[PDB]
Amino acid sequence: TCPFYKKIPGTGFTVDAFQYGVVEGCTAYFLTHFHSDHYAGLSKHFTFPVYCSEITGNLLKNKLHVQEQYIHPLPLDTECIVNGVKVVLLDANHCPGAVMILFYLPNGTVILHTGDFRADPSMERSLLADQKVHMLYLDTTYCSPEYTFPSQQEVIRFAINTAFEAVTLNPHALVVCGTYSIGKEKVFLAIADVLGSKVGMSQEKYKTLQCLNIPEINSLITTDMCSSLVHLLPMMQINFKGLQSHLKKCGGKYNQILAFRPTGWTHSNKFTRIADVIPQTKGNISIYGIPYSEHSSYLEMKRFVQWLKPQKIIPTVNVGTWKSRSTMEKYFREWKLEAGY
Ligand code: NI
Repeated sequence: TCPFYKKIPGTGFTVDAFQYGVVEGCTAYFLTHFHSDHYAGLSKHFTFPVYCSEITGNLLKNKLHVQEQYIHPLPLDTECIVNGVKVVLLDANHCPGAVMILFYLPNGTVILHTGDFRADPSMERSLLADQKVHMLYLDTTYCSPEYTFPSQQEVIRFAINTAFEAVTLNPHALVVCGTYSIGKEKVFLAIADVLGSKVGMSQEKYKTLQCLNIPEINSLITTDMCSSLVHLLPMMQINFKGLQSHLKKCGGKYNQILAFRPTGWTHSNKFTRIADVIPQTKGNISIYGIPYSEHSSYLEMKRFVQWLKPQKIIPTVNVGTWKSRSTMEKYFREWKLEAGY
């Protein structure tokens, strides 16, 4: 049964609610982005209207085979009427095709659902500037002050410089990058660009990347592993065993692996600067864990919410424990008292 924080009152709408069968009263199912916790339940057998971005639509059609007749893509930054209700989709600064949704309810209330997002000051100059929001359904993944991490630009800077240095010292080194979902594509694209290489990958990951509307993509990626000195592998293989096994397959072309594991936040953030990060090393294999986040830091979240000044907040992450829900409510009340709304 569909939980309350996935229902939009005063409408026939749900958000990211595909794992509960037919939801009573739902005339339109919104999908914020193509991550499995959110799409859980869709397939070629689905027969209700799905509303989403163009990119998310490409992935539904090609990767899950949803029929064309049930896919409704909407452009961003554009006022659209759906089942007689005005909606707008906004870029969420999460993974490719991810959106936030603004709903303009027939009674006058305005609701923002963030989906998954990484708050940014540029959002303060979207169509959000122009009117008041009564309810915010908020991505609270990192809603606690311990959750600190650097900008995406600093993380990419560290990775480019690390890879370029290593391969210039040893032209026979291979770079490997872990992946398990869409998002974070800048990590492997930036490293391959500086090395003058295409990125090599499986047929299945190549198919996924072809759905993303990335400019000039055919110039950037390939299924021919032999021509490439940046390879992608499933995240589960990014360990000493998996990487040894991969180096064997390359036919004595390479004699060293340097690998990157993009994670979310980890506790080594509480002591160490991005500059000071060191790898795990066994022999000719080194593994770097780098904190490339596609969710708001606590400081970014707080800045956005204090700017938006919503009348009510409904968290969508960490909602399963009393302690979690209580903690998040305390922070919302500080932020409100500090800013005066
Ligand atoms: Ni996500």
